[PDB]
Amino acid sequence: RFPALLAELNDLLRGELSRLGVDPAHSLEIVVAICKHLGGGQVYIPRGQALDSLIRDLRIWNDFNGRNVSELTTRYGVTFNTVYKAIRRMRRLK
Amino acid sequence: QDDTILAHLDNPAEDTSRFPALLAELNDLLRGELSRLGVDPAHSLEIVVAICKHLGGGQVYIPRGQALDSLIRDLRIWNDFNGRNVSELTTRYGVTFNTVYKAIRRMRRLK
Amino acid sequence: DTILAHLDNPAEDTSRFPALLAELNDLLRGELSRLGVDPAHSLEIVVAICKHLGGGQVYIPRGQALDSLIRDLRIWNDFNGRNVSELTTRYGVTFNTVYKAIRRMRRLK
Amino acid sequence: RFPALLAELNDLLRGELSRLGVDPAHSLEIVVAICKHLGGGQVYIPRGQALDSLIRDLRIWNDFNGRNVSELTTRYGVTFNTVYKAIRRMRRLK
Amino acid sequence: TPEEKLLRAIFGEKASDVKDSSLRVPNGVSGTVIDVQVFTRDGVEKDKRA
Amino acid sequence: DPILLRPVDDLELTVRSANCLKAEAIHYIGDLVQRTEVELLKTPNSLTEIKDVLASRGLSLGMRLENWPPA
Amino acid sequence: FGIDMNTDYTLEEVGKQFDVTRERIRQIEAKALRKLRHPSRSEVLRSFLDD
Repeated sequence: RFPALLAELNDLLRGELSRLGVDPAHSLEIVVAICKHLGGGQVYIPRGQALDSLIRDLRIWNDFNGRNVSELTTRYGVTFNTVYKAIRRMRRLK
Repeated sequence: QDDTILAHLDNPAEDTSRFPALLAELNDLLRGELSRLGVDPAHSLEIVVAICKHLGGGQVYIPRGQALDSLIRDLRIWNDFNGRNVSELTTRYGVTFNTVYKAIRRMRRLK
Repeated sequence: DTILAHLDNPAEDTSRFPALLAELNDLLRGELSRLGVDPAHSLEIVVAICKHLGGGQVYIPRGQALDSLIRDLRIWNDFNGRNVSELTTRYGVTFNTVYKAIRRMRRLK
Repeated sequence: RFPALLAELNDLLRGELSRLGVDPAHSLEIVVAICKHLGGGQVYIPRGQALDSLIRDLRIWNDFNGRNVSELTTRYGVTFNTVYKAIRRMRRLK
Repeated sequence: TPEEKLLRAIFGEKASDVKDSSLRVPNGVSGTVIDVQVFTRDGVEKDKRA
Repeated sequence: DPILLRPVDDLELTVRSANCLKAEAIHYIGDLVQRTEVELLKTPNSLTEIKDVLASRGLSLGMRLENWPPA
Repeated sequence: FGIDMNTDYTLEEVGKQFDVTRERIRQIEAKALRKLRHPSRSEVLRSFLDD
């Protein structure tokens, strides 16, 4: 499982470096670096699901300024309970 | 990129667990690499988001020593391969024809 | 779909208002049998109803509001910009009703 | 709220009827049916997660032929255990 | 009774202030109408058939 | 035989065995019963779990069946 | 509806028994009614429409 996934990861890293102006071969260093600092065991790579919901609520209350909460339920289709919890959360943070 | 107050978001990032946390060190390393390469370090978070979204979903494992170096050599060799420059690769990388042939086989075997 | 046959009972497995709207597809597929097409297509419409109309809540009326709505919609569906008299002749309504339907079409966003 | 909501429902229904090959002008009685057994108040019709997850897993195992577990995880964002559950579920049906 | 009004609630139909008292042909009779003679009291308006 | 036309789903085999045979795409019980033991051991990871389950169902690998598959 | 009972009870009469909720009991009645409108149990009931 490791070889093909590592190869694709290196391909994407070098593509992103080329897009950003960095030399693609520098990606090897990057992956080597992460291969030193990310080991320890077996765990699947996902995303920031907590951060995904965090930025979702961020966008929700950035678009929210009143009645457009209904538009929020029309934006993607979500509950008013989570929207109200997110509003209270944005009130909590300063 | 609507990160905006991402600096404030770092406290929730400081208050998150499980798979994140270590990702902060990855962002720091990426920003150091960008600073070394001349790019603005603040872009590094963007990059990590990309490498978070496209590569997420499956299970991964990473080796540490000889396999990593062999894969590095093979990828560096075949990234300059155009289909008819085997001798060019041998001359540039200082490796034998057998090594370049193995690189071609490794490039074509992966899916 | 296709496997929807096997899905016949699992469609309502551990279900919710889907099962209620499963009743809808019954009616839908009934009308589909009335329509002539194969009834087993009904699920598509309902899942579309889930994707482009789902996510919120709607209040539903009971009386003459929907009658006015259907009359005005049948009026405005044939409007092309220069057929107001055509609408009045076809639907047997005065210029006031067709003009009100046109204003209904204009004022929406 | 209700008039515009009903108009949107009706036009979307008739557009889907046209997409499905049926005559769009047959949408109205459908909403009338929507009236006759559902009129009276406001109800919440957000997602219906059952059928959505079922069609998701159906597409997942349709993509599966013998060995694409890695690609399934990369695309659908679900681990191998969910793939095993889906394969067992499709083995249940004969 | 509770059951009939329960059905009324279920389906929503309401029988208005109207009762069927129409004339029906006696059973076992099949034929042709020859004449319809209608008389109306003076004072009340007469139908178009009249 | 009413078992040859039945698919491999009627084995109730282990997850490792239920995964290994999908690599060779075995869809019939007759298809696997035609295959002998001398060539099904090359796939990784089974050798101690097929004989007992096949004997419990009155079948054994290596048998020769003609007109297979009959469609 | 007071079926099998000497009398019926209004929304407030049934609220004091289980829960004083006003719209919740009304939507419970609406949900039960729409469940009874499903063409899986109402096929026999529809015949009683003519009476």
